[PDB]
Amino acid sequence: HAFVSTLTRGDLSSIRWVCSRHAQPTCPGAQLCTVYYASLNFRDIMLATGKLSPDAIPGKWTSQDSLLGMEFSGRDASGKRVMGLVPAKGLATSVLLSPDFLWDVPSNWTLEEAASVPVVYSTAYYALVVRGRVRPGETLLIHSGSGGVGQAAIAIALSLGCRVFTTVGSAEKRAYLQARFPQLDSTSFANSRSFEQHVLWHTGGKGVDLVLNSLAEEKLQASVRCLATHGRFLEIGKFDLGMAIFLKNVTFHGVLLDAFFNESSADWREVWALVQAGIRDGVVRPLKCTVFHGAQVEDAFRYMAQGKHIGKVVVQVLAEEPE
Amino acid sequence: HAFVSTLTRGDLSSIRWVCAQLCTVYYASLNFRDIMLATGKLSPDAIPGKWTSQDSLLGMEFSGRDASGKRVMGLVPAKGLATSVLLSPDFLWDVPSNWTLEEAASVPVVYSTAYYALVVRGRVRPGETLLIHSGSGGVGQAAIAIALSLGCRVFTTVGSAEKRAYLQARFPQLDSTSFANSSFEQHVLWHTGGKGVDLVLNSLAEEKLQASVRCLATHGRFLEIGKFDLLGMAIFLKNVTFHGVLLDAFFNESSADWREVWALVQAGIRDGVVRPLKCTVFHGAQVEDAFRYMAQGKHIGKVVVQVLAEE
Ligand SMILES: Oc1cc(Cl)ccc1Oc1ccc(Cl)cc1Cl
Ligand SMILES: [Cl-]
Ligand SMILES: [Cl-]
Ligand SMILES: [Cl-]
Ligand SMILES: [Cl-]
Ligand code: NA
Repeated sequence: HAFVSTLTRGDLSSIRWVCSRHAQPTCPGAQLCTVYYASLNFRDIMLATGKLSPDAIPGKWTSQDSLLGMEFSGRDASGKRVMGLVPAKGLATSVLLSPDFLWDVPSNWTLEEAASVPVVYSTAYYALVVRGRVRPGETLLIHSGSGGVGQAAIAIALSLGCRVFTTVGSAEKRAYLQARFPQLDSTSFANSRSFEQHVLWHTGGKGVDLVLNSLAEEKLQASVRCLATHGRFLEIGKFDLGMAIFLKNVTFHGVLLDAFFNESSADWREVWALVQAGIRDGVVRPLKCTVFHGAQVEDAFRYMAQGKHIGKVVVQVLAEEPE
Repeated sequence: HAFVSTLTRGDLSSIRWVCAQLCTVYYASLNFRDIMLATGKLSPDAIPGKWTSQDSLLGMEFSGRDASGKRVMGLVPAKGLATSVLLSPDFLWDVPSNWTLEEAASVPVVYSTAYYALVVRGRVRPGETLLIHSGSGGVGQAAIAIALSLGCRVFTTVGSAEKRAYLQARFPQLDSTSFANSSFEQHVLWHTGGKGVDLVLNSLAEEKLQASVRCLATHGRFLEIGKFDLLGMAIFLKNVTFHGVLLDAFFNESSADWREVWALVQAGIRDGVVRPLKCTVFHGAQVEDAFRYMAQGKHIGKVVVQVLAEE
């Protein structure tokens, strides 16, 4: 067994593979999977650079545990291709996890790209459907549309018949989204020319019903101004109060999946089912992947941290075998 | 027709009387917003709706009689502190026989607010637990009444022993464990088995947000009533939902949504859940005294201005 860990806490240059046989659990509640690809998420960057303490992550961890890695694709003990969510420790040669957090990988998918799906789509479905309760014909404002969760949210929003507005960091990102999502038109892109004025003008002065991730971009105040009454804010936890909030009867939803691995495990399969149905119906599409050899894991992190990429940064722990 | 107005904006000493369904106002209650307006801490431009510079917005609720003489109580978007109000019948309730008009004037705002916050927004369920800050406050008392009627366990913080004593006497269903600050987070955590509470009401007003999060259950909800005189990772890890609440929208763009709240209040009256607050009454001529006393915030229940004595 081997996992990725920073030698000295907070130093990304000290990152390396620590090597060392984990037993197969008999009980149906736990399962040992072989990791082929492990995706990087922003939290992994926060942990490795020391901006985030592992003591902050919920669960039962020891002082020697490395929590790097939140999602993977690979094979179960029987050799079936799977992808899954893990509370931590995804960046390893094998993962021990509950089968409740596994999905089968569609035959037309590569293992490589399947690794990009679990976190962003589980997060987007939980936020929009379970928490946001999106309804057809409602309007959404998705900040950072080309970002991982943004892309998932756009795909889900459009599938449920919702009208989508988004903000993006660049023309390239705008161009990418327009091509990936032909249902979008030029009016969908709110920050190409302020975004709140744009939204108001294309919502009959009424504003949008839901806003996703305004805090990450520091666009909350502006977002309230183009929010409809009884609007809902959806904000995914990132480890880094005007009167309008009350007059408009605004609701704020703080969102993270960590609880589903713990005290909220009884409510997880609702989210699991949403992802599964989305896969079946073609809504859930793998993101674009930039792949690094596991031996270049440090390079993957530094590349990820720059945040200039589109899609997912994936680490190849074990190359998928030829068919 | 006459209404209360500050002749000079922001000078409470200059306050005086100035000489859909039309109702005669017998009693007009004061709310903190009225104080904010009268003392100039709040601009009338901040209050939604179509008002003119000549309007006085003082007064949010009343009791009296409609045109046909039937005793009523109601919510108004503004202009409640007057000899008459013009309003949609959607914002009127019949006054029960056992109530005086005096005390009926204490009901509309706090119970409409409490029902909308706890039931419509909070979606409180039987067997869930609530932390109600400032339990002796108007909305707090309404919230406690509603929570107990729905089979919820109530925790509350109070400013003094008198307030506890009043609440304990007003609500015999409460016990010693209901009063969390006789630290509340430690008290709450111990009496919820470390699970925390499902709902918290008005932590911001009391400056108890951080501590309230610490004794909040996963998927817990914060309910916060707007006040014009106003983020750890736990917020996200616990999947917290925050509800900002005010009734103003119901008079305007959310009029279609109002009936649910109206019916909740009416039903609460029917089931005897809705009980009038204690009232401290001032004659209309001492309207200034009423404002200054209200501003002291030492009272328990409602401050009410008698515009016209009940026959
Ligand atoms: O004070 C808060 C308390 C909680 Cl539990 C959650 C969010 C809070 O602050 C907010 C409330 C509403 C909106 Cl739309 C945005 C923000 Cl940042
Ligand atoms: Cl993070
Ligand atoms: Cl599309
Ligand atoms: Cl005014
Ligand atoms: Cl009682
Ligand atoms: Na106020």
